[PDB]
Amino acid sequence: GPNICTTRGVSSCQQCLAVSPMCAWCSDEALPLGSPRCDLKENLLKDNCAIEFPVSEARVLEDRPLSDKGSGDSSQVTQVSPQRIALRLRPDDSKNFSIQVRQVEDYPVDIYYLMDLSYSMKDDLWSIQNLGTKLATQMRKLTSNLRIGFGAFVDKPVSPYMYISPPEALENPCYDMKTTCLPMFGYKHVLTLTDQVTRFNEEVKKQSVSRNRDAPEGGFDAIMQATVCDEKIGWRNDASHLLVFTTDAKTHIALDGRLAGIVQPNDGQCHVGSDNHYSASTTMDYPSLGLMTEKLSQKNINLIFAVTENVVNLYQNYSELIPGTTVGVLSMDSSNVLQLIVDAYGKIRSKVELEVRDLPEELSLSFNATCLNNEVIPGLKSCMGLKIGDTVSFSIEAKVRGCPQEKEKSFTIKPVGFKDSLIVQVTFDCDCDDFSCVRYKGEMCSGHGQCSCGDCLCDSDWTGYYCNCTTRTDTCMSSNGLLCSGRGKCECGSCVCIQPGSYGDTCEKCPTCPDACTFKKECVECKKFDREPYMTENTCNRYCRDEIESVKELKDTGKDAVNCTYKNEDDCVVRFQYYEDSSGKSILYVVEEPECPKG
Amino acid sequence: FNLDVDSPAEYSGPEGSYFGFAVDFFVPSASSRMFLLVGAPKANTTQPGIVEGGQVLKCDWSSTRRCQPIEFDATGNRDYAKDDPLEFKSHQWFGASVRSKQDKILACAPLYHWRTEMKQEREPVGTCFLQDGTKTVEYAPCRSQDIDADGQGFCQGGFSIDFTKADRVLLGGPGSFYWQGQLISDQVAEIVSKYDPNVYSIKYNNQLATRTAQAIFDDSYLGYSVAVGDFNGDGIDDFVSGVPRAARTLGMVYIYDGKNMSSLYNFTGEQMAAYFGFSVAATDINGDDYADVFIGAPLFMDRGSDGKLQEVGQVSVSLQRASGDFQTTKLNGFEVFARFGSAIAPLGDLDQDGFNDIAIAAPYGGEDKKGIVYIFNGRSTGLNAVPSQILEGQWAARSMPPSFGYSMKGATDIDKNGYPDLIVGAFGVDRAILYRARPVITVNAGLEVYPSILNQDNKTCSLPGTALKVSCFNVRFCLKADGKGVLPRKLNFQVELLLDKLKQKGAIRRALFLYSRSPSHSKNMTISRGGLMQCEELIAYLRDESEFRDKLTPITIFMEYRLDYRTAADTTGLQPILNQFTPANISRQAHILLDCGEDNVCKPKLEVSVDSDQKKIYIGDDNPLTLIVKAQNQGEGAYEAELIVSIPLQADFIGVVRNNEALARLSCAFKTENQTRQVVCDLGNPMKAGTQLLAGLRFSVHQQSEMDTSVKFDLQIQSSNLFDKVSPVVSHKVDLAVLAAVEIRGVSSPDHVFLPIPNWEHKENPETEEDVGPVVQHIYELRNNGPSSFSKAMLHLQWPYKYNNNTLLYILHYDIDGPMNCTSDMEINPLRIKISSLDIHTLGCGVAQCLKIVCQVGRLDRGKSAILYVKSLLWTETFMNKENQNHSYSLKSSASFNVIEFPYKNLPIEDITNSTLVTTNVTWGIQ
Ligand SMILES: *[C@@H]1O[C@H](CO)[C@@H](O[C@@H]2O[C@H](CO)[C@@H](O)[C@H](O)[C@H]2NC(C)=O)[C@H](O)[C@H]1NC(C)=O
Ligand SMILES: *[C@@H]1O[C@H](CO)[C@@H](O[C@@H]2O[C@H](CO)[C@@H](O)[C@H](O)[C@H]2NC(C)=O)[C@H](O)[C@H]1NC(C)=O
Ligand SMILES: *[C@@H]1O[C@H](CO)[C@@H](O[C@@H]2O[C@H](CO)[C@@H](O)[C@H](O)[C@H]2NC(C)=O)[C@H](O)[C@H]1NC(C)=O
Ligand SMILES: *[C@@H]1O[C@H](CO)[C@@H](O[C@H]2O[C@H](CO)[C@@H](O)[C@H](O)[C@H]2NC(C)=O)[C@H](O)[C@H]1NC(C)=O
Ligand SMILES: *[C@@H]1O[C@H](CO)[C@@H](O[C@H]2O[C@H](CO)[C@@H](O)[C@H](O)[C@H]2NC(C)=O)[C@H](O)[C@H]1NC(C)=O
Ligand SMILES: *[C@@H]1O[C@H](CO)[C@@H](O[C@H]2O[C@H](CO)[C@@H](O)[C@H](O)[C@H]2NC(C)=O)[C@H](O)[C@H]1NC(C)=O
Ligand SMILES: *[C@H]1O[C@H](CO)[C@@H](O[C@@H]2O[C@H](CO)[C@@H](O)[C@H](O)[C@H]2NC(C)=O)[C@H](O)[C@H]1NC(C)=O
Ligand SMILES: *[C@@H]1O[C@H](CO)[C@@H](O)[C@H](O)[C@H]1NC(C)=O
Ligand SMILES: *[C@@H]1O[C@H](CO)[C@@H](O)[C@H](O)[C@H]1NC(C)=O
Ligand SMILES: *[C@@H]1O[C@H](CO)[C@@H](O)[C@H](O)[C@H]1NC(C)=O
Ligand SMILES: *[C@H]1O[C@H](CO)[C@@H](O)[C@H](O)[C@H]1NC(C)=O
Ligand SMILES: *[C@H]1O[C@H](CO)[C@@H](O)[C@H](O)[C@H]1NC(C)=O
Ligand SMILES: [Ca+2]
Ligand SMILES: [Ca+2]
Ligand SMILES: [Ca+2]
Ligand SMILES: [Ca+2]
Ligand SMILES: [Ca+2]
Ligand SMILES: [Ca+2]
Repeated sequence: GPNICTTRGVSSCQQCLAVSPMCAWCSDEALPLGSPRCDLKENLLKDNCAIEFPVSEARVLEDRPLSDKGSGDSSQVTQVSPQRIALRLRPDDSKNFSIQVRQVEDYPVDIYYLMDLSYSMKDDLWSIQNLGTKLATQMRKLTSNLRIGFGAFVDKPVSPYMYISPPEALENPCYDMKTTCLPMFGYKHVLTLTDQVTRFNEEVKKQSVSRNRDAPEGGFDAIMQATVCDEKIGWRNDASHLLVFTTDAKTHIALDGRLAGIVQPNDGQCHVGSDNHYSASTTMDYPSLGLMTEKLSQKNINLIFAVTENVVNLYQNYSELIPGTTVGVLSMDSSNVLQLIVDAYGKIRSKVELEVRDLPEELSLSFNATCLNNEVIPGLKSCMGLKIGDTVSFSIEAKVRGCPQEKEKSFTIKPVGFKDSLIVQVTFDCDCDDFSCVRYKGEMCSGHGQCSCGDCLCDSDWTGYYCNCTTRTDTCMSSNGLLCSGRGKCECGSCVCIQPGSYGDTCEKCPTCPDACTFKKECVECKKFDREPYMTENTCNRYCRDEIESVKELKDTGKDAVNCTYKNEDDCVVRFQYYEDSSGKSILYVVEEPECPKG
Repeated sequence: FNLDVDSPAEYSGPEGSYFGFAVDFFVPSASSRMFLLVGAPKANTTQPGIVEGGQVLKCDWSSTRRCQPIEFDATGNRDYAKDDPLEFKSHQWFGASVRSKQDKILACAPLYHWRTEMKQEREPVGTCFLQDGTKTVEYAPCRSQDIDADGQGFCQGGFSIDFTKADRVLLGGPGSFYWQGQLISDQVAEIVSKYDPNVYSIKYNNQLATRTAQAIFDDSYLGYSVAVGDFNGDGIDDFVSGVPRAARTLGMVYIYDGKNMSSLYNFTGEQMAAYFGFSVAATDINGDDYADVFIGAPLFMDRGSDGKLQEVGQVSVSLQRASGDFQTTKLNGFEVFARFGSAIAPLGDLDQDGFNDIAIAAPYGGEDKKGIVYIFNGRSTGLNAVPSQILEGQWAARSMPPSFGYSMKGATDIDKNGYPDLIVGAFGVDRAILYRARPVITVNAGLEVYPSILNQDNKTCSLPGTALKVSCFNVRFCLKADGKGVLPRKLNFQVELLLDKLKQKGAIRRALFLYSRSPSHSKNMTISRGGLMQCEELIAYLRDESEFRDKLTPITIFMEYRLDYRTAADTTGLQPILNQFTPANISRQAHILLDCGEDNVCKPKLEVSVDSDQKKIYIGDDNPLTLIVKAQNQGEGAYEAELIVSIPLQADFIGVVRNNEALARLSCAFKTENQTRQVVCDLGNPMKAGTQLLAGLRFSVHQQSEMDTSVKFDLQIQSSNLFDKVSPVVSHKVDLAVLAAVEIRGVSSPDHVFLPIPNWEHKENPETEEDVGPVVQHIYELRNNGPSSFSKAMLHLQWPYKYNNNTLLYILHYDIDGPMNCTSDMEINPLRIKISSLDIHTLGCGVAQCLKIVCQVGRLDRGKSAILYVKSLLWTETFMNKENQNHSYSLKSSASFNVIEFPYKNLPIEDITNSTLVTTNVTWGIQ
């Protein structure tokens, strides 16, 4: 059959393959032929010659099962299933594969406490003395392994920020306040990560505050340093990491240092030394959020912004820029720093997002995620509301546009935060008119696609006849972590609400939506009765994730909370109160012992 | 769009002095030779005990490339008492900012410290020094009796500066009033006139200055950057200053009035920590004599294809219209971490095209942070967002990033040629570079063939050697040049011609030049004064009828012309270049005589038809439209036959339909050389006779408010045949329709209420919600989904008022979200029940006493809605039991809407109508 391969084969093998992976070529010694030389071996084989016709493939090269417990002797505790796999794609073809990610319980955890020692913390530096052992236990019962460290910062010890040197006798204290405080330091590393969770208490005890003229501190300076200095802080290669950043103040950002007369940008390199004092604070400007991420990410550190309400809103907004970062609300005495690290830990261990380091240029990578048994949500590649010890699955598809130059070209794929990962060494086996294309709005292939003969060959992160449709979902975001507010699907970066009677960029807006209650009923009717469709779908675990805790006789009184009442399959009237606030905690107080017909 | 970069002037400075950190042109009226100023914030001086005080070097322009430091002050630190210094100059960063207005030049030292006549300090108030000829005064507005940080003790005034047309100074000090920041404007004159060596704190007369403000603003950094220009009716430049830390570090840009220093406009960032304001610039980008604002955010994070947040910074480009409001746009960097809007710099008309250009620098982009400057050209429409040029720092680091472009001055033609120039400084490597603009040259080329249609037979004109007659034809390639500035005279173009380019390699070149017998000849030219288009003629014959059998493919003549590197002044060499968007090759074609009657001339018969298939373009959204063109030739061969479709401004060409077996895959393309918006389609160069042809051109119309009844297309076939070359222009309209899917929705929040009713007290003459009943609540939404919007609608909400002189749902009040006004035929809270100060089943209006709430609706576009929020109260008198079973009630309330008016009026409409109902079922479970 004279077709695609026929029309673009005459040339030579090279081009014959360069057409479609559904073609082939054949000829060696001197065997003749009157039929095309480039075909679909099926149309070709019944015409002699029979082995130069490759087929793409992805051979796993390393399995190793998911394990179910952190560090247990020799077994290299793994959290991702395949670790190595070799891809060999031929011209313009593709090849799907998969990946497994387990939240391996009892996995060692590192906790670096990095507090702001501005005078507004002398107190704070008290209701922490106990903490460290107090920590050690709440942690213990959630990890057979725990290491903690400590760090302190203020700001660059320079003219604007620091007390220049007015009285010669002010380079040493809080001279006019009398109190007599320790001089300015920027970033000091106190206690390196150890298991002797007492050294921590025997340390903060010696610690004292300092003072700074300017409101904004030099926290970020520190954050960068207790993250890329590792041999110092002593983070554990195979462990979950935590940088507890706690402050009650605003913060300097990059470019501010200009005033102090500091214009050399942050190189993101470790600059601590023997004295454990960031020895560049004065010569190097504060790091930018971009550098902060790039490094926070690379080193697999989980920054936690423990801050005071007076400045909390500020840091939420800031983390929105440094994704993967959680923010809790500390206190004036940090008294509650304890149950803050925890809720953070868990909150982080509650999700798995797949990231791609060093992917090749002409290589395309589409994903599909499976996180709720069988139910696959085509498009995403991240998941939340998961329980420590649970496993998820992602299906990746690899695809090359054209054919680069041979090379062990190898990129990776791994969960943000995780040490484990699936290295993927690709290899490429590759040995009309560009004019008339389609045009979206002035550009050939919407300026996002190559134009080969018939259609366009979209660039990575683009799809569709024209290549206008993107492969992004971020825009479909929505403060929920649930794309399109669970009210709609995400197609081409923009949500298309399934019209439950809603609208909005992420379908967030839905004024005629049924009573806030009606929604959270299928919730209490499974977690407290097993009944209701939500248990049938075998969910009611990943979805209904509030805190249904049957209340005493009387219900509640907490204002700013709603009440609800419904009749159960049983015909009795259940009374319950919805409630949100605090850490952002939401619980559903349920009157115990409904009202059933007497008799 | 083109600065020399081969050999540019290279200046340098002491190792580590930060030479190049600040730059500017010096152009004294007292002389004819300009110089270039370069601040060296960290230099060392012969100043008594003043280590690293900084300097400002005046560089000469004349092969010598020397820079001798301008002497602003040789004085060490003054005293306040024996041993207790009054000021500290060492490490003051003098030179950190350097502007010049004429024979005068401002130079500040913003890390200059002062101890004050009061207590013993070391406050960084900063200080400038204004030189002018020989007299040198000291400017220091922030050094006054108002000390410390809650005052002006930490301004670092001089952190930014600038002069205004009417000669005045704009000085910024980021530290003022708890780092809120400050702006101070003084008259140059008053500055030198009110000077006095014996008065550390001088009172200048007409001094403009911002005042301290509320604490919320602390740490904003007003004065971090500053630029000037006019932003009202007329007058003098007003003040423009960036405020990095402004907002929640969203950063703002303030534009103050230059006469009274009062606020005029603000600009806010979009992304925290981006450092909006780090830089600003005023200059007119679109030659509309109205100044234009440029704000740079060196740390802006945008997203890549994979949608990941990435740092590349952007530049806000706000265009000022006569109105007073601005029409802004954005421009993001390219390389990550390079810091794009890190330094914006106005040039004049870098190419004298009639519009000003602007340069943006990404200090740490390329090679190894070697630094990059992108120059952007301006144009009527706005500022072209595509770098016309790229300056690459050619200097490696050694201790810190070179920083090419962190600073750069323009808008000054330090030389001959009537074109600007540009200074750029890399203080990491300690140096500055001056790039000299090249003279733009605009050139025109002509190319015509003596006989248009070559006749194989007829062959006058004989060959060269073997005197044998052949069918010749002539070529006339003429050329026109000349541009502005300094360059003329010379101008020589190396041309080149070709026959049968549509053939190139592979022989069969049906045409050759007379005396050459070659398919390609070349030559030179020369000219200068525009208009003196020096021509050059050639003669070409056609091969013998027997050496080729191709007689359809036209024989095109191709001429390409290029300039030579030798038409520059003794400026140590400065070759110009041709206008960016200008072709260095034109081409015309010839056609062998074939099938043209007997008179030997071809005269076609063109016709275009278009049936109104789709015919239905709904106003509002982007409606798709495709038309079936039917071009056909019923005469003789039409040369360069092509379909010409004149499309509407509301329509845009997609492409030719191919998803079909009946249409031709024409090779169309969209263009508009003349504001005519047209798509062109090839129909065959020789376009054979009786060649009917169907094909589909699809696109998308975008209508527009009010406007007229319908959008039309214009179709015609144009050919290059001397006779009957075109066809009757056939037009085709498509009516605009109106479709507005409007809908109404309701929700009775608690779609249920159980009467056992958790406690309750029947209190005669109630005074609060709880004393009444629970809060039932209905919500109605009217929303227009359809594409076309409307301008007026009515809303009728009937409400379940009472059943038998017995109240049902006691309405407490109602709210509205959107363009809507509502009215109740009855007063709502007759019992004035303020908030809490701690026919027997369905009860509708058909069977119950009604309360009508009417609402008049404004204009709802596509994707908008109005919303009624009715907040009632279940009057608990739904209590009875002594009589049968007092139970099960379905409280109903309905709401209907009527669409009465659209803003089109000239188009056919219809009345949109519909309604819906919402119930609140009250019942008994433990009856
Ligand atoms: C300017 O001169 C100073 C003074 O000699 C140089 O620095 C001296 O030595 C170290 C740096 O190597 C400084 O910490 C001292 O403060 C300086 N000593 C004295 C007596 O001032 C400095 O390196 C020179 N700067 C430049 C750009 O050349
Ligand atoms: C631009 O923004 C600034 C700061 O947000 C506004 O200035 C404040 O205006 C209020 C209202 O009168 C005053 O009470 C404050 O004293 C001002 N603060 C500062 C720092 O100036 C300013 O009014 C805004 N201008 C415009 C046109 O929006
Ligand atoms: C309130 O009660 C009425 C009727 O009891 C419900 O309205 C409709 O009732 C008829 C009669 O049985 C049904 O055929 C319809 O299916 C009902 N409509 C709907 C939308 O269900 C009304 O639904 C009841 N409200 C609630 C919340 O159940
Ligand atoms: C560019 O991609 C968009 C993605 O939606 C396409 O536009 C479509 O818009 C509507 C559906 O979303 C339809 O009414 C349009 O008919 C459809 N566009 C076309 C050409 O059919 C479209 O594929 C691309 N846009 C264009 C102008 O080609
Ligand atoms: C609904 O829940 C509220 C909780 O807010 C209950 O009322 C309690 O809280 C109110 C808000 O401060 C107080 O005004 C009430 O006095 C308080 N209740 C008591 C007995 O003091 C209320 O019981 C619930 N209402 C219904 C109908 O279930
Ligand atoms: C009025 O709006 C209704 C929608 O509420 C349109 O009715 C259609 O959808 C209803 C869903 O509740 C059904 O009850 C109707 O039977 C159904 N009818 C049709 C023809 O689709 C109705 O079309 C709208 N009225 C007008 C004139 O458009
Ligand atoms: C001259 O002919 C064209 C220009 O008319 C050149 O080819 C391209 O032309 C398009 C415009 O249609 C430009 O966008 C491209 O930049 C041009 N190519 C290049 C490499 O610049 C062509 O190069 C020239 N022909 C010859 C023989 O020199
Ligand atoms: C996305 O989901 C599908 C499920 O059918 C899966 O096969 C693959 O990973 C993706 N689809 C395609 C066509 O690649
Ligand atoms: C400056 O003069 C006053 C002072 O505020 C005010 O009218 C305005 O800010 C400026 N001028 C005009 C004409 O408004
Ligand atoms: C041949 O072409 C026409 C005649 O058909 C006429 O121009 C002349 O006779 C010949 N050529 C030239 C260039 O004159
Ligand atoms: C960030 O916090 C909330 C998010 O909704 C909101 O107030 C605003 O978007 C931001 N506010 C501040 C102070 O940054
Ligand atoms: C209702 O609000 C005011 C009444 O004073 C009026 O300006 C507005 O135009 C009215 N809105 C509509 C939609 O008629
Ligand atoms: Ca405190
Ligand atoms: Ca003015
Ligand atoms: Ca303008
Ligand atoms: Ca220009
Ligand atoms: Ca010049
Ligand atoms: Ca004829």
